[PDB]
Amino acid sequence: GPLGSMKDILSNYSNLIYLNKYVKEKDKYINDYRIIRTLNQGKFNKIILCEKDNKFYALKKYEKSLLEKKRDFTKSNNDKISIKSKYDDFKNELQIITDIKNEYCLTCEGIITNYDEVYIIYEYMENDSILKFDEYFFVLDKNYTCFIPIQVIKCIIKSVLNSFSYIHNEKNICHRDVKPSNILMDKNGRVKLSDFGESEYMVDKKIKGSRGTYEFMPPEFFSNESSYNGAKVDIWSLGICLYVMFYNVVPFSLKISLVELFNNIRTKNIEYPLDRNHFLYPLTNFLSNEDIDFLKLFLRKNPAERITSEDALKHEWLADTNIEDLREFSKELYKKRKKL
Ligand SMILES: NC1=NC(=O)C([C@@H]2CCNC(=O)C3=NC(Br)=CC32)=N1
Repeated sequence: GPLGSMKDILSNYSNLIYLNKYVKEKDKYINDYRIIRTLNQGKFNKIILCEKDNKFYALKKYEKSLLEKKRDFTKSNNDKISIKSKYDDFKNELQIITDIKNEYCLTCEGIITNYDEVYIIYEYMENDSILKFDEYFFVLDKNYTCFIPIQVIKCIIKSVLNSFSYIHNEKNICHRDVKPSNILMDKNGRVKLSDFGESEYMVDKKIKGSRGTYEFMPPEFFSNESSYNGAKVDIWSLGICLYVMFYNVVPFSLKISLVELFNNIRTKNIEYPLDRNHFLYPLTNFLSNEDIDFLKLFLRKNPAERITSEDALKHEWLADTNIEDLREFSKELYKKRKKL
């Protein structure tokens, strides 16, 4: 149960670098990585775009002294209350990051620390996330409202599935937070699963839940079960990601107030119209039977009836996948970002 000190966790890491910040002229460095701008601030960590050798990198900053103060209740097994700081959570996130090595997952290239401040060195995925959220999901702009073409979606889904194969099957890790935010894309254009901050190791293929992002949580979480199968949880979440990719919106879980949310998921049936339906009125093409055939296999309420990562991978939908679809999109999308 109890993980040790950070030192004990990183005691087996082979590329642990000693923290050295410094300032040369108007520029701020972290071990030769020049600080450009912060790409995204998640208020448990920030992600920093950096430069070293005419190459771009992305360095996830964590801070022990800031994280150990944030302390929520968890309630133990034994009546007597237990407390867990968000730093405890990071201890587990480290261990995980420390052993992800995969071409479909975001793998770190080295960890920089002084045992308080941590910087995790990742490759820079020039196209940020799969989609960006602001009152709704969009590709590039709020004024330009484009839908990711289906021929390209396939790749994205195929690519993440492969990630799933590695974390579930090779590593025995459940992601527990599959989200457009965490599905990252470069210019070339590969797609890699990232962010392991809710991830944990499975026990006989299962997890102990009520943790992640509410609209991406499976119906199981709303039964009297305590152990849910980890793989299928990730799969459901990918289903939501697909739904989001389809109609650029969250399913029945349309935010506003969240009792409506938690009371719907477990029993309410998902409506499957044609792309712009949900998105028409905050502005004032579409899809086929086969498209929904695949998404429904993902979003089945009973998880045992829900499609495996195995069956999904070898399905008729992804049979006609072409990486040239993802390549052109990613290369063109990158062209539009450069000066935006
Ligand atoms: N949730 C996230 N965990 C992460 O490690 C990231 C990264 C770091 C990987 N590389 C990049 O280039 C990124 N661009 C953007 Br936006 C975010 C990220 N996000």
